[PDB]
Amino acid sequence: DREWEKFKTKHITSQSVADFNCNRTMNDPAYTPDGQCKPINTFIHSTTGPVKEICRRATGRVNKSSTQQFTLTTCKNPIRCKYSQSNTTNFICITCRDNYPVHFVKTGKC
Ligand SMILES: *[C@@H]1O[C@H](CO)[C@@H](O[C@@H]2O[C@H](CO)[C@@H](O)[C@H](O)[C@H]2NC(C)=O)[C@H](O)[C@H]1NC(C)=O
Repeated sequence: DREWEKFKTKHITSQSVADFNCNRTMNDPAYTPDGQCKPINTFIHSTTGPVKEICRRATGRVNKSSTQQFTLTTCKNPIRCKYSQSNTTNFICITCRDNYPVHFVKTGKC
């Protein structure tokens, strides 16, 4: 699924919180479908399956809150494409297209 693939690329990372570097990834064409050096993005430190599970009971395009918490790195406030980095554990709010996550809405419950 195209939308799912884009979501995984843009928001899911197999990197650890410590090894993750916003300055690197926010400017890495391999993980920036909507373009590099964007103002803000949140990365989910997890295997893809648990994230897809968030949409297991969703029908149509609808926002869903995850029932489990994930480790999240948010890259923001760039200055010449160099970012401030923050990490938190929280639930996430995403838009599902049936069983596929397609858009990251916000950190925490919807
Ligand atoms: C990504 O770039 C930012 C901005 O250069 C780094 O944060 C700065 O780090 C220096 C030390 O190297 C500090 O003196 C500045 O005060 C920091 N600025 C901000 C806005 O925090 C950030 O550490 C870099 N990311 C990584 C993983 O090294």
